[PDB]
Amino acid sequence: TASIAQARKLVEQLKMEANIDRIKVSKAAADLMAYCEAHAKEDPLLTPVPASENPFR
Amino acid sequence: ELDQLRQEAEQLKNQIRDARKACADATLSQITNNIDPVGRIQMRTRRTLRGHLAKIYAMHWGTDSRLLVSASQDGKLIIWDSYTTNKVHAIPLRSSWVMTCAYAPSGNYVACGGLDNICSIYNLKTREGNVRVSRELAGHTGYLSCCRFLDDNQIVTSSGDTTCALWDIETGQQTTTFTGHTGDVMSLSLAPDTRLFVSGACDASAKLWDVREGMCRQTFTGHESDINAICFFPNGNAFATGSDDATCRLFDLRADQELMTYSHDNIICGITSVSFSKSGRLLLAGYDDFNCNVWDALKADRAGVLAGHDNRVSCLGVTDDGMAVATGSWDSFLKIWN
Amino acid sequence: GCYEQLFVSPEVFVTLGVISLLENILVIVAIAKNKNLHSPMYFFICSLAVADMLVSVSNGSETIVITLLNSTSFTVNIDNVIDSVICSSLLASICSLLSIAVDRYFTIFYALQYHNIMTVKRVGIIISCIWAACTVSGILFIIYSDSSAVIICLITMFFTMLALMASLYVHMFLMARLHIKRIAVLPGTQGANMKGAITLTILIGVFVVCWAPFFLHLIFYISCPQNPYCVCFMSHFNLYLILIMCNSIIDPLIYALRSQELRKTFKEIICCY
Amino acid sequence: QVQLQESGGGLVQPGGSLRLSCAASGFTFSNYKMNWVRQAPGKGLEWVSDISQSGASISYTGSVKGRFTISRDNAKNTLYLQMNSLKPEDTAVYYCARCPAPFTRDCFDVTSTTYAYRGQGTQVTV
Amino acid sequence: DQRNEEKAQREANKKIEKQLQKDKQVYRATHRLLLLGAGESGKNTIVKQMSGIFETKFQVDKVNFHMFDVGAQRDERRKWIQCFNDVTAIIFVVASSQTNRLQAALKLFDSIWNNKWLRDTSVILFLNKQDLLAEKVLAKIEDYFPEFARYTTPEDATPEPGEDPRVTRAKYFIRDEFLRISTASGDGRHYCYPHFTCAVDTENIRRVFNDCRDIIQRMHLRQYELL
Ligand SMILES: O=C(N[C@H](Cc1ccc(Cl)cc1)C(=O)N1CCC(Cn2cncn2)(C2CCCCC2)CC1)[C@H]1Cc2ccccc2CN1
Ligand SMILES: [Ca+2]
Repeated sequence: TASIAQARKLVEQLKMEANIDRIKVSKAAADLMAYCEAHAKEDPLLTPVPASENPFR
Repeated sequence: ELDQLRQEAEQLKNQIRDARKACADATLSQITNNIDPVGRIQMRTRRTLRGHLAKIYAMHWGTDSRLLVSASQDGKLIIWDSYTTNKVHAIPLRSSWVMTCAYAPSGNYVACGGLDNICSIYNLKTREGNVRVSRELAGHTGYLSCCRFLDDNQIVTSSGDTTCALWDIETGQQTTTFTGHTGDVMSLSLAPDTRLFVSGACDASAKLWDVREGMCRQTFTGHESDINAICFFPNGNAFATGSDDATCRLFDLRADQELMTYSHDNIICGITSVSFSKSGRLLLAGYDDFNCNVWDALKADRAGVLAGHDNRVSCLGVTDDGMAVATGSWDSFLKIWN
Repeated sequence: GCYEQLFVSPEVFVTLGVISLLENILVIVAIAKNKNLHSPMYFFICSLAVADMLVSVSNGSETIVITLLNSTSFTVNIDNVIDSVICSSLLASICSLLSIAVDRYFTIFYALQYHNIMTVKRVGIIISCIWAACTVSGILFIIYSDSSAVIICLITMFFTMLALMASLYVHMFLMARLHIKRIAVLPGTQGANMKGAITLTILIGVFVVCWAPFFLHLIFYISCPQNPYCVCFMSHFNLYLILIMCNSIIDPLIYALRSQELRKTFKEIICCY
Repeated sequence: QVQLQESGGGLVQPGGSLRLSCAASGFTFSNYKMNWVRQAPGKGLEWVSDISQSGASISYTGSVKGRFTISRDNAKNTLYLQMNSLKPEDTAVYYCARCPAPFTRDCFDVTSTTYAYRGQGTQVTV
Repeated sequence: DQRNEEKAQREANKKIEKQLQKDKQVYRATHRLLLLGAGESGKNTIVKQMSGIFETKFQVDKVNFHMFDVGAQRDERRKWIQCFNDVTAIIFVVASSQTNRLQAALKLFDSIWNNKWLRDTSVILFLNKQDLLAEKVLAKIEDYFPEFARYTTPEDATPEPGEDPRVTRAKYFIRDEFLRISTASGDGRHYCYPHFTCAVDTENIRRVFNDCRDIIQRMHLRQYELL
């Protein structure tokens, strides 16, 4: 039963992960949606930036 | 005792599962259904970079959104000028089996490594003008799978011995070891504020590491097989992972849960690389079908494809400003889209 | 009807000129536009496509010049200029096929040394020297066309290069057949023999069928000009020319297109443009 | 998270039989090849049986041919092992193992070092 | 006046491209080999016969070979095996004969042969410790491979003089056990070249030279449609 040396470590890590004040999912999803909206117009891969500004062509 | 400790671990796992279920009031797909789709995204190849002989394993954009470093299996790093397609440097390596590379945020250094278990750091700006090895970092027992730069004097690495490391470059010694994975670690991603990083491994799991303490803050699961690519969201409160099960998943660091799954019936190949656009609205992933799919990160619909490689598409990246996407494959060609 | 010299409508010569022009131009563009097609083998295929394009264009041009100056000095000159371009192009085509056969022989029988032997600098030197020698030989062979010498110096080159091509491909076939014998004797285990034989039949038969008639016409021209049967044979010189142009179309079909990459590039090129 | 939990172990006399099972969770069972491996009290892990995704192709180590059979049930996500005509040489810890990548005919999963897609195992003493 | 930087960059490209052309010349003329083997396989002995990875270079009859031996890597091969998917050949060393190590070698050969990335890589297979197999057999295989009880030596076998026919049956049975996998999965893209070698045998290097030659020759013959 030597493997308890590892199992105890696993138990400790699991305890440390259990005590996390997790936020409600809908709030985090709303936050990601709001972030994407805030920067949507600034994204050169989503906004069709004119060729005269596009330095690759 | 061993069975009682295993039962205790299972009880803690059940408590974690219940705590995560308690927060799942709604899914992302039930909130963003009122959000206009990105529409059709048609990127075009603007430049193709040639000069490598062997398959390209790694690519990384510099912080000026203009220079690239790439690594092939020949044993050669090349610095490229993405604008003019010109080469800047062509660094021969002590060994040809290089699996990762990284470009320093200052542009002064280039890191690489691979099956030699050694991370070589090259100084690009020397008084003689010649590129020289400034440090060789050794201590990892497995192959080196990923390197990331925090600053000129600090590098974060991951290897095939299930351990990540924080290295002090000037002294050449390892300062922090991050353990807890059971499979090989495949990819690292640093937070925008470089206080936290996330590590994906060949265990169908990912871990959120605190750089300063050395502690693992969160463990994320949900993938069915080995995780090959990981990338932090631009905000810094989420990351995307890709695995060998042909699925990509978005995880939220604040809810400690899987948030969205990106998959398709016609994809049965793994995801070699994952990256986000500047705004975080688009998710780009390289596959084993010699192409790249652009996903709507908030809807899990496909926005477009990037076709133009004839072998496995191993690496992928996006510029800090966001003007272009670069990819590299096993056909020794680096192509830039926009 | 042997005594009458068979006449083939120029429309056919021009039709084959334009078609072989398009097929060989498509080959050369597919090779130039695909960086991965820069190996010595592909350079020799390119050179072959160039020679076939010159043969087809030059012969069609000569035919157009004669029919436009017929339906209605300078002729005795322009014609000599094209008879020279055609002779140089023909010699270049034969030398290009021999160069392809020799390069393949080197790959099969010098597999470990090949890249050392066939360096891009040496491929460029070989192609440039071959084209220069073929051009010079064509100019001399047309300026002195009224001489048994030149016609005895052309049939010897053709039959030596035919013997060389056949010997090289037969030897490679025998090596492949020995590999077949060693592979087949395993516990677990068309066909490889059939496929090999069909590839030799195509590679050598196309060459012989498309070029042996014209060179037999010149062996008759030198040995038996007045004989009734050699005259009957010599009556279809234009048909022999046609078979020559027919060889060009077949050459990309059995060479450049056999590679999967040239096929992919040809498909993409024909679709986009 | 993926889990494999073996069951059906115990102690039997030579010549007896057991039926081992394996419950899978967290992944699509029908897309992966499944294996049985044994860990001898004084020897390293040894591969025993390999059943393909559909069950159409079953491989056994020579020492178990004619005595052991395996099967899978894709509607329950359960992997079994029927152990007949057992001998003292078969005393070992048996593990249920899954090949790492789906739709793949090749898998590396008998590694001494912690393999991620392996169960805890059941002791089969004979 | 800023044109001087673009010109400088072009000069840099000229220098780099020339160096790259020289390196390409060295690269394509060099044959890379991956060396794998069993835990008891004489891989070290094979290297002697002439970090995380070791490199050995050979020049055999003016041909440059580059042999890589996997160093202190983790036993989980499924991720770094992909790297060696464009080498000339994989040299797989199995010792013939305490677990059933030979079955592990067969399972590894099976995994490497059927890999989605190694479908165009030939395998040179060395079966080692032939004298230990001879002494063990002449002094048991049926306890690991029951079908050996009904196996007979192929009529086209070429055993060395003095060998006991039971040793020849054991050797060809094991070779056949590898070859059944090789033939069943192969589609003419890559082949196995099994060999019976001793702990001390200098001919192994030639065995490699010739096997690589055969690999390249049949590759090209396949490309020319002659095989
Ligand atoms: O081009 C057309 N004929 C040929 C094309 C040609 C083939 C091979 C070479 Cl190498 C060079 C040029 C043509 O010019 N010669 C025929 C060959 C030629 C004379 N010779 C025939 N026996 C023996 N010596 C040889 C002279 C010695 C060197 C080798 C060539 C040169 C003159 C017209 C003819 C015509 C006239 C009216 C209406 C329709 C047409 C159809 N095409
Ligand atoms: Ca004429």
